[PDB]
Amino acid sequence: IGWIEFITGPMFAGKTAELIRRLHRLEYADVKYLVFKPKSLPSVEVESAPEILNYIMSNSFNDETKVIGIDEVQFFDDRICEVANILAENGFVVIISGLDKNFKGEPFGPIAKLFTYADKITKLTAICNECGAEATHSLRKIDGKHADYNDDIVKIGCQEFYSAVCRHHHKVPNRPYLNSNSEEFIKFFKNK
Amino acid sequence: IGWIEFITGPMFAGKTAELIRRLHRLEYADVKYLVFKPKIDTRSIRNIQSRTGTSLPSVEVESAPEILNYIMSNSFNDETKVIGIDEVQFFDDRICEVANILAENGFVVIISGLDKNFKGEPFGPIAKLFTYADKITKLTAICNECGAEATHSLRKIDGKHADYNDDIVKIGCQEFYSAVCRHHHKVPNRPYLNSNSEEFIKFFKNK
Amino acid sequence: IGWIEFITGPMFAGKTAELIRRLHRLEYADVKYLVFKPKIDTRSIRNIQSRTGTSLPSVEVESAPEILNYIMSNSFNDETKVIGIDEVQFFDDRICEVANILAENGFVVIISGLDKNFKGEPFGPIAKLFTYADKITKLTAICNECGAEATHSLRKIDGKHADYNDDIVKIGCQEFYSAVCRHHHKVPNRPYLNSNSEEFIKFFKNK
Amino acid sequence: IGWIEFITGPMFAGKTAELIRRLHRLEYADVKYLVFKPKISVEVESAPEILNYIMSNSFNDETKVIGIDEVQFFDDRICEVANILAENGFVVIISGLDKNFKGEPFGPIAKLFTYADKITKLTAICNECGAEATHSLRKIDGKHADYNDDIVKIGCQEFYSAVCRHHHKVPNRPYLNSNSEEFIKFFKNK
Ligand SMILES: Cc1cn([C@H]2C[C@H](O)[C@@H](COP(=O)(O)OP(=O)(O)OP(=O)(O)O)O2)c(=O)[nH]c1=O
Ligand SMILES: Cc1cn([C@H]2C[C@H](O)[C@@H](COP(=O)(O)OP(=O)(O)OP(=O)(O)O)O2)c(=O)[nH]c1=O
Ligand SMILES: Cc1cn([C@H]2C[C@H](O)[C@@H](COP(=O)(O)OP(=O)(O)OP(=O)(O)O)O2)c(=O)[nH]c1=O
Ligand SMILES: Cc1cn([C@H]2C[C@H](O)[C@@H](COP(=O)(O)OP(=O)(O)OP(=O)(O)O)O2)c(=O)[nH]c1=O
Ligand SMILES: [Mg+2]
Ligand SMILES: [Mg+2]
Ligand SMILES: [Zn+2]
Ligand SMILES: [Zn+2]
Ligand SMILES: [Zn+2]
Ligand SMILES: [Zn+2]
Repeated sequence: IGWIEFITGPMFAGKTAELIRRLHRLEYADVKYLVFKPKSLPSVEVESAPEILNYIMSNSFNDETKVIGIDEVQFFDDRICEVANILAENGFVVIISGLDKNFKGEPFGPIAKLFTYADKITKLTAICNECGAEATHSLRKIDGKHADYNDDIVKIGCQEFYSAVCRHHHKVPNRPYLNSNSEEFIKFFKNK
Repeated sequence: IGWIEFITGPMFAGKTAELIRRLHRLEYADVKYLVFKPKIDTRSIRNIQSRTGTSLPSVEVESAPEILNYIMSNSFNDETKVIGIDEVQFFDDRICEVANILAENGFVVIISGLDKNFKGEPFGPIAKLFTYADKITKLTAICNECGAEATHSLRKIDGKHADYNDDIVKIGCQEFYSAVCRHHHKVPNRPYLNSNSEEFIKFFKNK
Repeated sequence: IGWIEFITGPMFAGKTAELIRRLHRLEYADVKYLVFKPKIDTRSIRNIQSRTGTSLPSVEVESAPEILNYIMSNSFNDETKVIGIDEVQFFDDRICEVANILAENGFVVIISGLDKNFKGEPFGPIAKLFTYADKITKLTAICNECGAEATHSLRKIDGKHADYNDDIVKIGCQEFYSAVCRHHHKVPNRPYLNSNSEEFIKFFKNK
Repeated sequence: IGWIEFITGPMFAGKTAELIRRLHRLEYADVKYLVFKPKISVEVESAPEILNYIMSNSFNDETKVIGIDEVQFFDDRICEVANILAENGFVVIISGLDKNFKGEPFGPIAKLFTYADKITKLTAICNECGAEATHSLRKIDGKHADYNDDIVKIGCQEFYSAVCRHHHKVPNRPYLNSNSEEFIKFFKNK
């Protein structure tokens, strides 16, 4: 057997809740699982992706374990993909949870590759703080102002800094354009 | 706008957890909701609960129409956008009309309940709800016997499977019930309403 | 193994295209399938046709049990793993037991059909099928009026909305039928089975 | 409004058929659409030409929906194009392979998953065991094409089949984690 399930979406979408839901199902059938977290739900804390494999090799590991949970994958590096693929190759079901976007609206750490490797994708939505539509993005605010493109990706926090928004209501001051004709197109279309 | 979302599946699937998850989302955007529950026993219950941690307030109601009465009453918050209805299986067919009407009048209605009774047949009014729901989420549990995705609730009294003709309604948890796949759902004395069905099962046991 | 997949939605949603798509997949792995169709729908004769891609042959059958008879007959290829059934809404309740039995005996059964009749009510036996289906795909069309996701089929005779009491079965296409959202589905003389429904609709029209 | 829908999966999964089905729906409501395709529908040499075409006189102003088929052959510039399209009121429906023969992200598609509002990952049927197939497998003379072979190679059943995870095998697959091969050994022990 063996496969990867990916639970994702912006902040305030209930990712962790959904992970917990899926894990709680296993208990009624007495199926053992183990959850990892990068350095509340109960979980082994870990410094880097490879340490997961070492822990499973260690004496701490219960041999009956069928399922491996990984929460907040966005804080790992690319090494997590190979770890998750290998675990799935060797009969483990791996359920993974994390943000798909950083505050810029860009792929958060290694998650982009994870979508490719996941057998099952669940992209959850939050509710837009501005208009109430389905929210796909996390927005960061610093004293009421939309955070700048060049600010730090990693910044731990809650509603003090962050809200969930739709596409339309996600704005990043000073976002660059990689395609020469992009700004031209936006101009062209503001003409109506 | 206005629509119906249906969360369903067997027992031990996390239906209530999923309902709570969707309603919790609304709070971070300050969007108001109201949850209803059919009155099952004598206990007054005022929260639905997910073992995920969260609990949300619920109004108890003795029939589907009372939901509309409550929304017309003074207790109703005008800002309410979303109506949650848990354990719909215990309502009668009147719940469909209620839910449709709510959706027609701009409410988002999120509905949770069992699709099957212990016989593996449509539980109360839920069959029609599938039709009316804009969005269907059929969750699974884990089969107690083989670990496959479970689609069925199985009832056992003193270790023996429930007979087909037992009472549909019987409140309880793992002392009576488990979740199972199709293959591991067996109901002693299951009828066949097709004259050729038994014949076909015979024919196929031959190989 | 064995399971039921249900493809559903209003008219103009691409249900038959999606059924065909799933069966086409099986051919690249050389997995055999067999497709059934009720007789009343005279739009395609002994084949299943999307207004696209291609079409593929199907056996015509008047009632559900005939499906099992055919599988027991000499005409049946023993290699067949998958049974497709299109336009289920025209069968009666016996189709559910047939589909359950097929899944119990190792067949994958892929089923397509309308969830609503023109009244916006459960079409024939489909309501129970939602319960028995392991997997549900409710597809949408595009609303003829507003371009929203369409969930309903609207029937019109000479531009006039069909009355609630008209005949359920009426074969045809865009001459009679369109796809609409909830808000744009209107049926003259729709009854209310709940004593407080019309009261609620009045109360809410007040704002 | 504006959003991205992404249809993906291995070869033989019906991706194009599903794209076509979604496009057909629009015709019954008279909603106009336009489809693009890369130079291996309007044919195009690179992602930005899409935007240029929409700016040109060839473009019908009533167009609400933009279809993009086999995105895997575009470069990363396609993401920015698709995002920009969605920000300016277009519904963009995108179809392509998620994996190259290696079982690794095909061209730009990995970013697309992140940007798509809606993801539909289709499966094919494993040519080997009949399970859900998630991978495209390449064989020449019945041999599993080596990890180091060319990514781009046009063709059909002559070279390619659809397989589940277990039946996807790449000779000489590297391991970027120092403890990987160790772990695979450890578990071979049972
Ligand atoms: C968007 C963003 C979030 N973060 C941080 C802030 C939070 O501490 C953390 C988000 O944790 P999450 O669990 O993803 O946030 P959440 O609890 O609202 O989501 P859920 O309920 O669905 O589980 O990541 C960054 O560091 N940088 C960023 O750009
Ligand atoms: C299957 C079945 C259940 N019941 C009762 C037993 C329980 O009291 C109730 C089931 O409640 P549920 O909330 O569906 O059970 P659950 O908490 O395990 O489900 P979930 O986690 O997915 O939310 O219905 C019957 O009365 N008759 C039946 O045939
Ligand atoms: C709504 C309705 C339809 N019909 C008939 C009209 C058509 O013959 C048939 C609908 O068949 P469908 O195949 O469901 O219509 P369609 O071809 O547009 O479906 P799709 O594109 O999604 O594959 O049902 C009734 O007899 N009574 C009704 O109330
Ligand atoms: C896996 C793989 C495919 N290809 C090529 C071979 C094919 O010509 C093309 C894939 O065919 P497609 O037409 O993109 O997909 P498909 O038609 O087989 O399946 P569907 O019906 O779902 O649309 O891409 C590569 O060039 N490199 C690769 O690594
Ligand atoms: Mg519950
Ligand atoms: Mg059809
Ligand atoms: Zn918004
Ligand atoms: Zn089982
Ligand atoms: Zn409409
Ligand atoms: Zn396989």
